[PDB]
Amino acid sequence: KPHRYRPGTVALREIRRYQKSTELLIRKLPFQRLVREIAQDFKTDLRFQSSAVMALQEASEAYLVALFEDTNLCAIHAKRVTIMPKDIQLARRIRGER
Amino acid sequence: KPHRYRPGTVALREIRRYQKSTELLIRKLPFQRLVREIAQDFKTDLRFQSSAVMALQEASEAYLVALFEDTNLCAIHAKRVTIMPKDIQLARRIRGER
Amino acid sequence: TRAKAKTRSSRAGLQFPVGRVHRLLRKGNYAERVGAGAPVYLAAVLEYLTAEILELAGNAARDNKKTRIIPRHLQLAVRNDEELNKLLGRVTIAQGGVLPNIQSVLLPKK
Amino acid sequence: TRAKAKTRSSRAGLQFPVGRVHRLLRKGNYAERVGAGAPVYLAAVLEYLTAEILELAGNAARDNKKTRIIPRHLQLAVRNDEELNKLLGRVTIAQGGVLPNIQSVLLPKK
Amino acid sequence: KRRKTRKESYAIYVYKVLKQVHPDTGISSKAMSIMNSFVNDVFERIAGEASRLAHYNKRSTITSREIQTAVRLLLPGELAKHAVSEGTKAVTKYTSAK
Amino acid sequence: KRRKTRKESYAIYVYKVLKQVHPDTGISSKAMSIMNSFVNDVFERIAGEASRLAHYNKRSTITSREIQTAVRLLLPGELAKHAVSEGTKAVTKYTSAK
Amino acid sequence: VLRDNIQGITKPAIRRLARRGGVKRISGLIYEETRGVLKVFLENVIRDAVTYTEHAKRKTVTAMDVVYALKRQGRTLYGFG
Amino acid sequence: VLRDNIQGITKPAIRRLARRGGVKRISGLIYEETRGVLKVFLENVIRDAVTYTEHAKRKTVTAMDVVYALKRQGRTLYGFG
DNA sequence: GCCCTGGAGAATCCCGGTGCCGAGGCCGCTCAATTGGTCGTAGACAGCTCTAGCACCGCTTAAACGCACGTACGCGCTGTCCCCCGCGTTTTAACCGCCAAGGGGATTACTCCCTAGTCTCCAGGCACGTGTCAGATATATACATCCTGTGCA
DNA sequence: TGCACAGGATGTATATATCTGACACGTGCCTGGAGACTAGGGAGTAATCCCCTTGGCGGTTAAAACGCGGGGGACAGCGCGTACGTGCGTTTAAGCGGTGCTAGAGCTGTCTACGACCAATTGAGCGGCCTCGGCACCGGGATTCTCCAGGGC
Repeated sequence: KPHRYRPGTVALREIRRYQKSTELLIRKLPFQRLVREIAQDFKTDLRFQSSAVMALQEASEAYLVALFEDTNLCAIHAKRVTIMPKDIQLARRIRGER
Repeated sequence: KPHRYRPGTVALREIRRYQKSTELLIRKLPFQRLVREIAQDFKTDLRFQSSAVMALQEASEAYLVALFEDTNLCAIHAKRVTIMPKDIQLARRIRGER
Repeated sequence: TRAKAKTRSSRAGLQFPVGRVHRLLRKGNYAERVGAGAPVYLAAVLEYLTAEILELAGNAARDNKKTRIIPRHLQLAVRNDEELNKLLGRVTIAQGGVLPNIQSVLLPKK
Repeated sequence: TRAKAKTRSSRAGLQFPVGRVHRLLRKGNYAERVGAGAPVYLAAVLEYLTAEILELAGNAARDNKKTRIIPRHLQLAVRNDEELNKLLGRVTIAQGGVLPNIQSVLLPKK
Repeated sequence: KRRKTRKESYAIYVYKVLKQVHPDTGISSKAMSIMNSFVNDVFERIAGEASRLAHYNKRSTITSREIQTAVRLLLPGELAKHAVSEGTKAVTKYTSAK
Repeated sequence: KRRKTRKESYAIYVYKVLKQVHPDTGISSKAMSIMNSFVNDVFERIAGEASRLAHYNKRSTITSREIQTAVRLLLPGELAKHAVSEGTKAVTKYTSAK
Repeated sequence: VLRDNIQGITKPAIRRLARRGGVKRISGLIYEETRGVLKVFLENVIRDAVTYTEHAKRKTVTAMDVVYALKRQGRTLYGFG
Repeated sequence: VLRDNIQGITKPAIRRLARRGGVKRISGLIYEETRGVLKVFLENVIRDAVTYTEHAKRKTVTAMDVVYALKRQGRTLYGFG
């Protein structure tokens, strides 16, 4: 009988790991393609500094992480442990983004 | 025999009435005594312009009404119709005040 | 002899005061120098934004059968228009009240 | 002969540049004039806040057996100190990470 | 017989604009005070953004295009494009006049 | 061939303060960049508030008093009282010297 | 010297505020929480306003002191100058 | 021309972000919601950064443009100048 | 027995007359905006250098993806009970109208000292080199932890 | 028969050795900060006025406080089914390292036209001052909404 951790052990291990580390969590080339594609709609033939893309990714990831913390609070408020789109929407509504 | 409305009819009526209206909902003299008491701790023998006291009351009531809107959303999120201190605390935490 | 004086607002076709906006820019610690077209542009923008808010507020006042705009009508204009409500999102309008809004789950189960 | 030059930072007993702060105040479009004590006061305050952050960050670096402060140590310092966390409440420190916080309702049952 | 000091406001220009958009419509003094603080608020927002634009680009002068970039930054979308249209039309008309 | 144009930072001053508080601790280039941006940000906040203070009171000059009031408006509690003590001490020493 | 004036923000007053906020049903524990929240809010605003008053070397808190305090805390208020 | 790059923000990446956010369990509908949220955020920030870039008459979006846009949206970033 | 009308009863709205006080128009007047020149420097522009951004390409492997399985979590349903709503009564103090005193905000005048401006001079600070050591990277090991089966009170 | 260790597998914290590149320090030089003045106006100060804040007082009534059913909503429990977590094998593109090319960022030198400034002039805007009509208010009747008690399917 092969070893299996129970459903939540590896999740908590991941939480500890990624709250311990600081490296970016999105892949850099996919994120850069996303940025360039979004910027295409505002002006054609735009160039980007490497540091401009890195600053965009730092900010985007900090924003998404803080949003996930608020979302986790809203999911716990409803006596769940599973974050859901309604949690995300409530968090962004209370923040004043929707 | 005596006529009774059911529990929530008059609450909805009051909601409609106070959302139609615009007048302040706290009593002026208690609010003013509160303001002067709070200011005692910052500086003694302070005087207040009547318009300063009124601006404070407008700001305070606007703040509390928006806070109760967010609290109502938090309570509905947890499948309730009753706002609770934990709903207020969640709203203020998501806003970034506590 | 000197020519007849024309306000810069009249030259620009504006109701807002270009000369006053110019002086407020010059004495406002914004930059060392203020170009000639900056007050014209800013006054035109201010007049346009005023016109938007006042048009929606006059509509709101007529809807309540009033011939005189009050803060309630200003608030109803601002919070009902999406972009004005985004512009004035962190602003409290005194005596404005709130938008009538009851969450649907609170209504009676009819 | 003129006197031997002495920096204003040394007269105020500071490490932060009083003269450079004075220049940045004069050329920052903050007022028409800048008093002589304004840059001194501002350099003292900037130096105090810097020393507070650096003290906490050096503690945090030492608590990881590191000798060089890194963004992670700065972030730990700021988010662990209550008033610094309030001052930098809407600031994002690049490569700073987050604080190790797990909601207790998520932990396994004993 | 001490005449009060002169206090400038936009009230007369707000009243002219109102008589343009709604000829048979007046305005109370409280609503006019709100409109005055709105004009002042937006003036300060646009002027501050133009100021820091000029500083970012190491310029000494606030020009029509600094005002235009500030409008495009601060106003939401359709508001921004109609405002840019009004502003450039006014600057063109003023330049043609004198 | 040609040296880059000189770009002023607070790095040497932050490093002197660091050698005061932790004589043996160093700092990375990224952490120094964060410290430099922090100093610039705090400077901008305090100077903006002092500027506004001078404007509200129809003054032409930013003085120690404006700076101190800006510090009391911007810093929370204990940070504010300690910063005020540092500022008054530095100004007293500066005027007693020359 | 004033004392215990927060109780002057009565339970019906808090209920009226929550009605304007669209709230239909109110826990009995909401009122003390609301008083604490309002006291914290007023303490912040009034501290900033009195700082402005002291800087102006005045002894009277003005509507402009309140408006500047509110604007500094990101709660701009129209209708008081 | 680039197309469909938001799917480059993968489910494992979103899960890693949620883990750093402290989330233990993620509903399967979170990933599209999060991609939309990230797209909206990036659109606001990049629109402002390109506004700063165009005002300077550059064709290259700079780290400083991004920092200024983030600051204008009340999301000050340290570490990029 | 459960549900649909149908009147009571309460609340809200719609009309109309009153009256008042604030919006709105008007009148001096003064001070700030306009006119008309002068000037000096900020910025527009052209040319040039060379940084770094883009593009590509091969390879290695870390990460993504797709799938299977099971379990624990979300969610619906039920029941209890208690706590909050609706309402009638009694009490309290807000509110309003008025009067009066004087604290202090606001203004005026004046005078001086503090700051801008200038010019000269040099040293603090920046860019650039350079070397070594703090930290990043294996690497093997000693735990620390999770999980299930098992023995047992 | 449900509960606590045994131990095994797994993961992570922890010495230990290599190595390298980024940090810290030294050097040269140049530009901006200091020193030494002068000029003028911003502001510190004193005197004065009046207004508007505070304090009081008494009458009226709206509103708060209180108490009392009672219902309906909060919450706890329970069951069930599915959807998410874990792990495993396969695929795929990210990352990395190099090479190459040129777009455009960044700097520099010219020069002009645009804005500050200044003095004279005057009308636009402000305070003050009436004054009437839009709105508040009050009362009364019409309409709508809520709700439960009984008639009917």
